[PDB]
Amino acid sequence: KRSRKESYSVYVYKVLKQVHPDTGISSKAMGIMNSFVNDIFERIAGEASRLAHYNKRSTITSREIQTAVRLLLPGELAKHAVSEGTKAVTKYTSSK
Amino acid sequence: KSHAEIAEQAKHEAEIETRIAELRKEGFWSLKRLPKVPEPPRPKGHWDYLCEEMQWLSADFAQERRWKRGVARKVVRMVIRHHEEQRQKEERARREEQAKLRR
Amino acid sequence: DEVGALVFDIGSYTVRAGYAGEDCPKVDFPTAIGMVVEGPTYYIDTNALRVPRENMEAISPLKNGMVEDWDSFQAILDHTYKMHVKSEASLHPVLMSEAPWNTRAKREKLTELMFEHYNIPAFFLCKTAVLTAFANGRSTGLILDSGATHTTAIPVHDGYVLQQGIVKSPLAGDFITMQCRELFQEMNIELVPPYMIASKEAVREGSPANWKRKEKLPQVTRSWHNYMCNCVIQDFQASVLQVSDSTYDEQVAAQMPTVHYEFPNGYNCDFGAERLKIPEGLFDPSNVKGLSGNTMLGVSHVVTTSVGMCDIDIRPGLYGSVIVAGGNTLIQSFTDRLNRELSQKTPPSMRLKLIANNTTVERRFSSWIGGSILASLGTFQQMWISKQEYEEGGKQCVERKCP
Amino acid sequence: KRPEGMHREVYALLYSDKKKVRPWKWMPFTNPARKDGAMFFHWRRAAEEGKDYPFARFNKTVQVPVYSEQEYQLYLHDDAWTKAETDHLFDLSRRFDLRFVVIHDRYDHQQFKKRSVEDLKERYYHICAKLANVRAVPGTDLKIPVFDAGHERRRKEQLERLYNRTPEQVAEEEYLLQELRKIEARKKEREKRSQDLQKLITAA
Amino acid sequence: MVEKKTSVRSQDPGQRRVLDRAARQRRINRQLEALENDNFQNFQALLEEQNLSVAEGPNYLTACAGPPSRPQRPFCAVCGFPSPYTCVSCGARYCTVRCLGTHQETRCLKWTV
Amino acid sequence: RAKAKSRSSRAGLQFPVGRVHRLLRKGNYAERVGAGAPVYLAAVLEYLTAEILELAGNAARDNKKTRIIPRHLQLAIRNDEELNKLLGRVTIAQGGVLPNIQAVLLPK
Ligand SMILES: Nc1ncnc2c1ncn2[C@@H]1O[C@H](COP(=O)(O)OP(=O)(O)OP(=O)(O)O)[C@@H](O)[C@H]1O
Repeated sequence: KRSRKESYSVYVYKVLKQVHPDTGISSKAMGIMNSFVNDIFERIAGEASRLAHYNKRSTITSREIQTAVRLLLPGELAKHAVSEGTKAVTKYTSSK
Repeated sequence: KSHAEIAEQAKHEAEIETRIAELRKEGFWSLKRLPKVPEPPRPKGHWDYLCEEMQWLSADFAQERRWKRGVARKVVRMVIRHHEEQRQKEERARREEQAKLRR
Repeated sequence: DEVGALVFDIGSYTVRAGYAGEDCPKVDFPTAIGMVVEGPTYYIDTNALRVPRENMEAISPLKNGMVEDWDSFQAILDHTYKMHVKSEASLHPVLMSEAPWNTRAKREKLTELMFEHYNIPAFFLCKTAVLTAFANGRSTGLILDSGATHTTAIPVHDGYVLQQGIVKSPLAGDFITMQCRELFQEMNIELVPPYMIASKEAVREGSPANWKRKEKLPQVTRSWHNYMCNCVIQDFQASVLQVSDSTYDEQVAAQMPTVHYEFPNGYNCDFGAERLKIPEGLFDPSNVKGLSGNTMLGVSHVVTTSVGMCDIDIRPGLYGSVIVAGGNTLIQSFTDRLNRELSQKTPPSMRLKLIANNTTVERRFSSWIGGSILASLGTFQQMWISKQEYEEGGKQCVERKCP
Repeated sequence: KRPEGMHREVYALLYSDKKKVRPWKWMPFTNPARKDGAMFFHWRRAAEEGKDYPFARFNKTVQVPVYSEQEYQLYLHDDAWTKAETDHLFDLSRRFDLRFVVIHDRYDHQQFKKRSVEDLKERYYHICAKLANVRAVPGTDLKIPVFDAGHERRRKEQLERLYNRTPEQVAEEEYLLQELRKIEARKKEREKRSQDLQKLITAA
Repeated sequence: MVEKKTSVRSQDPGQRRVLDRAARQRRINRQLEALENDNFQNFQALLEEQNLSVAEGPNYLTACAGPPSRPQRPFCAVCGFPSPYTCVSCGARYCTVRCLGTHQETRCLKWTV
Repeated sequence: RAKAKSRSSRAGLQFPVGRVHRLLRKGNYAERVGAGAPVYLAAVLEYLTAEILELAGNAARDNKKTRIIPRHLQLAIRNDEELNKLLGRVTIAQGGVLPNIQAVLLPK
């Protein structure tokens, strides 16, 4: 009897408040900020999906995720995304 | 409408009557809340600092108690895992013997 | 802020002692200690206290939550200082709990006794309600404490007790103990305290016990025997009793499940509706044979009366911050029943909220926990009654200092 | 041959896409915020043993005026209050930081006649007002709206009737509540609608 | 426990996009007016009555000396000592590696908005 | 048991790795997801979110506004050379366009 619908608003304001302490974000702009996240999530996951299936694989992996980020994001966009993720996977498997 | 509404409306007129009666009896609402409060608040105050600091320290105490109970429980679980690994040791020896048969 | 200092919570049924800033007390032991007039000799650790003894007194120094036997009280504090804390009292400041209705003479006598006999560096005497409020993280709230001797509702507003709002009722753990006595007698149960049994064998449900009595037992006195039997009764209270989730209904209580139980000698049986009827007397004393009278207030009514005696401006805070304590509140469905009745009888203009503590340590030793947190703040280190306050102002300083 | 030697996931991602000598000590310390010189003990490092306490700033005493005997006698005099009756109020004010829900409860009703909260508040406030009035001329803001006790005695009261209303006024009032809409709709949806229809039928 | 800054990851300069040329001027100008600014850390009225005072005759506006013959000297701006170096991005000057570090962490690119 | 640590926290992300991996676990994007895919995907997702929020806020400040409107998004994603590419076939609601007036359609 509630009908709760999920969204990314809580983490786009953490990241925004951190990367712009004085700047807010309107509700309508956060809707765009949410749709953007869902769109890129769809794109990267779909490309990793196809990547795994091309090599006759039943599992989408972070290696396939990195290659899909190499395919999706343009040159710099890619480099930064790949570096950020790569460094986030060595900070996570080191039990920090 | 209908002329019969005379009755319905008359009942509503009675609702007015009771309304009036009840408004004479006790009233519908606590009207005119805090019209006049001239007392100035303290700067912040020693007692308020005590309340604030205990507000923090009670949450800190609760977090510490919760955390240490959880820590104790997961040490129990970790030692349980270590003991069943100290039986998987015997299983690993038996499996190595089976591997020796296969070799 | 936190200094080597001792927190004492002296309840009518048990005493808790420990250091500042601990999650739990260092020791807890029965307040109803044992004594023989040998000066007199005392026993407090339950291992020496449960010995059947050539003579016995079971003296119980406190009357209605207040000190009356200062000699046995001094003996208790001595034994606590050198059996569990094991430290020189002149080193550590002392924070100690008291009943909200304790008189000024008792406060002053305790102050001078603490400074003369125990040579302590500093002192702070605080009321169980405020300590319980601090333990539960609030500066304002209605503190309900259902202890052994009396069930009491005490409003704390901005850290201070409202004397005009205190409401007290004898419906408490001792009254439950009396109800258990009566129920056992009406069930013709052979209650035997644990010290008497040498050995025993199993018996069927409802059949008398099959046990051997120890041969070395001396002629123990009535008071200590009563104490031991009451201990078994309070174990039964933990084991069997349960409050009806709503008003007691004989038909519903007949439909409710039984609980199986065994007494120390081996007698064992199922308890049914009766185990729900006994605690009902805490919430509606009208249906309590032998205790007829409309002057008695039950737990929920104690609460509503206590809040109703305060200013209407602070009633919203009190109802929005009902803090519940005392061992009797550990009875199954006690808090649910209390919440239900208070939801029924709290005026709609105000929010009702009960703080959600549930652990034995929480419910019972909230006062000690309050001492533990309170003794661990810098803003509190200036509130001490120092030995200098006593040497200059005398025994009366405790009246001029903290309420 | 594959160098690897590191975590599987990180390795694949990276290659597949090429003396303390600071002794704490148990230490005596005096709190400069205290006037009794009481020495307490504390757990401080070695490098700060001797610094002043950092919790003495949390000591902002609530301000309360202190009338003198002569001053009280001249202006603070009140036929319904005696000096023994008035000094007690200010002592409780200070010891309870000028809060009047806790000053009341501890009032000495044995030597002292019973007072409500409002009368105590008004009394202390007239005392503060006249204390500042003794000054007045030194820009002592003679614009103080000292707590209204009359209207406020009422305002306390006419909440109490609404506090304890078992049903009806808490329950049955819903009806009158709805009536607030009805009484505010159907009358104009009556006498006004009639007048409009009379004009409409007049032109018709 | 953790290094406890990867959560906020403020700068993450894979896309840094330096600020330069006219932006430097803006910063310079800002600093100048800040040094010319007032208590808060009527000026509009001053500017208005100054724009009433515009003319070619000897007046407030025409009483400005101008550029100096003796050329501008370098100073460090972190400790104020003579500064052999310039910051490649914003053009502000400094005298050590340490000073460049502090400048990069607090004053380089961060206050150009 | 042990105090539970999330997956956004251990890695050091703001975007929900639990929720991301979750959409993946019951998203049929694959058949058996590993233990790095959601982390990488969330990291890059939120990286692009930050990348854009940056340009959007900067343009907003250029407009002397403290709240990012969709305009501060059209202007941005079209102002940056690679964001435009990535979001080339994406229309931002209530964003507008950039005032690119052809040179030949000007006063002469
Ligand atoms: N686990 C339990 N379940 C139910 N009732 C219990 C339980 N433990 C104790 N009691 C009841 O609580 C009573 C003791 O309560 P408690 O220990 O809180 O009192 P106290 O601290 O001595 O009280 P006070 O501070 O008011 O003097 C016992 O007599 C028994 O009736």
